[PDB]
Amino acid sequence: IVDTCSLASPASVCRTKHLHLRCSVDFTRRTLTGTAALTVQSQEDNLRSLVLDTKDLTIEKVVINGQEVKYALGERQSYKGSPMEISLPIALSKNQEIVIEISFETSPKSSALQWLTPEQTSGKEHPYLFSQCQAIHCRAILPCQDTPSVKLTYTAEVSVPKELVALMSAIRDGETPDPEDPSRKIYKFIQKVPIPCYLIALVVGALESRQIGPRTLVWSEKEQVEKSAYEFSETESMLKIAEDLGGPYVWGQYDLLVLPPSFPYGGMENPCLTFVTPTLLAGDKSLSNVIAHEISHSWTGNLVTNKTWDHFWLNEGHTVYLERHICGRLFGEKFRHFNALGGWGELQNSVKTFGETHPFTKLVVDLTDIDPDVAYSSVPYEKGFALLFYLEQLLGGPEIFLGFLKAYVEKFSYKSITTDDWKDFLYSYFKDKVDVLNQVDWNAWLYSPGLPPIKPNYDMTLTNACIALSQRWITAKEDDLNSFNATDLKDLSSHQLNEFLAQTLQRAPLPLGHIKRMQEVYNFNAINNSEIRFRWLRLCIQSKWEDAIPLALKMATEQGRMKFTRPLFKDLAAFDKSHDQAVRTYQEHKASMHPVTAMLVGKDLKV
Ligand SMILES: O=C(CCCCCCC(=O)Nc1ccccc1)NO
Ligand SMILES: [Yb+3]
Ligand SMILES: [Zn+2]
Repeated sequence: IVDTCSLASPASVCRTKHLHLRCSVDFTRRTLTGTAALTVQSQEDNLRSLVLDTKDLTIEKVVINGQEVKYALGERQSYKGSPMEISLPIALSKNQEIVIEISFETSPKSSALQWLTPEQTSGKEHPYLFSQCQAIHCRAILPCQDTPSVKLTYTAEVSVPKELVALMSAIRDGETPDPEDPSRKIYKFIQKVPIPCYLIALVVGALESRQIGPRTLVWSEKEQVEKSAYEFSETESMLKIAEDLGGPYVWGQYDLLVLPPSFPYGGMENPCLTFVTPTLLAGDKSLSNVIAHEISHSWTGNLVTNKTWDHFWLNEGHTVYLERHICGRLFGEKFRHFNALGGWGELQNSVKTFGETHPFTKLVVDLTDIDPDVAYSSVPYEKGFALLFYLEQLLGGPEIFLGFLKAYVEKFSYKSITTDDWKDFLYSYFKDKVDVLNQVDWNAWLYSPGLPPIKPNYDMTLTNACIALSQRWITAKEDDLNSFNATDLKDLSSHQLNEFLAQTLQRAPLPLGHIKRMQEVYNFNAINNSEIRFRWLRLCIQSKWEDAIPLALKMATEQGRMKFTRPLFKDLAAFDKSHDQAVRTYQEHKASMHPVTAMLVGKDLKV
């Protein structure tokens, strides 16, 4: 097994056991500067050198046993960064540990980091910094074996301007004034559970907290605290359900941090401190499945981890499966099936977008010479989910398959694993149903592009109204438009309204007159729920409604969740009326965008 996204020595040569990070966040220079002390364990006899990943890091020196040592940085390999070879001063025997202290500074263009000016924040007085290391951005913060095949504990001391707060994916372990600079405070952290380095995270800004459960604080700027506390109030109930499904929660606290709007993902499962988009702040808790997802990664991802990124689906697909059980326990089995079926629709979309023979539609993907951020899609989520839901149905239902899931989490806790590890364990657990498992077309599900070979069975109860209303609109002629009215929506939940629009969007464009009628009778322009507004605006732009141009440009730029920003820019570029403005808008905003989002939007727009 080779990690084709990492240039570091593999785990078979040496393993990092601990990181102690001492750093200072310099907002004037947009640099993090300090020392990364790696405790490294040789796995070989006579070990005399090793290699770490880095990306846009300036290295000042490397210290082992109190003396500077030789090191060299290799040529940059695009998104992978530059390998750093370190010459050890004394050859190591197998299992010997040493500490390697590297003094480094980050680049302002670090792909792991977004540096925000005061104007870019809610409070407008103070700047803000946040990280996003998954998949392979930790190397752009500090030198490391930047591979999920290696798990380490960490401690950290972070010096920041004294008016600001630092938080990490770790337990808070104190704060004191910085003795080197009384304008600063050092915040300390400890992560005692071994983690892959993609789970290292840092935020610095003017943060406040509010308790919302026995093991949960919400953190955000002051302006968002009250709304966030309400929106995420189900979090303890979800954690309790998740513990029933997965076993004990091992991480101590489960805090939430609500980022500024350019955070690129819905959420990120950083241990102890899940990061979430403010786009979840719908006002009615309706987008709480994202919280259930991130919670679920406390087991599937954070405890049992993909050994390399080719096996991402292990992390995401199992998380989606647990996510959907939490939501089904809370809101009912009919809702689990509704969400499940919605997920298949998203998979349909992704397969159509890439093409049915595209490599990135395989469940296990080969990332040789592929930047994960470019290949990122709904495929691992939803083809993964569909496999597990198909297995659930084959093997005797949800209670049975949940016994497997708990057993799997137990078996592989604290480890990093491959698809074949998972498959082997599935066969071991279900050894009395091997004949059933042998009906599965493993090669097609795991290794073939396109839609899966079999579609699961779904309860249609909550979906039927959505499909019926979509079909009414699609089949309407001009003389049927008058028949639509606001009462059509009266028995539909926000989730159903979303699914009505996703179903309709799958047949877009519709006639411009239909779309104008839809606004006249349903007033979708008034809905601030981000998922609904996203699909509505896509529907309007694809249907060539010029009045939607400013609305779509506004949503694309006022937040930066890539789920929303990328397809809105792409749709606006594809509409001749908005094309030039879309490209100008991107060009104007690009320097102030998150670095990954900026990259991908530029690729999408061919800029
Ligand atoms: O699932 C999420 C949202 C995505 C968070 C970022 C994932 C980045 C990543 O690991 N990308 C990737 C990995 C493998 C293959 C392709 C992309 N939160 O839990
Ligand atoms: Yb030896
Ligand atoms: Zn996830």
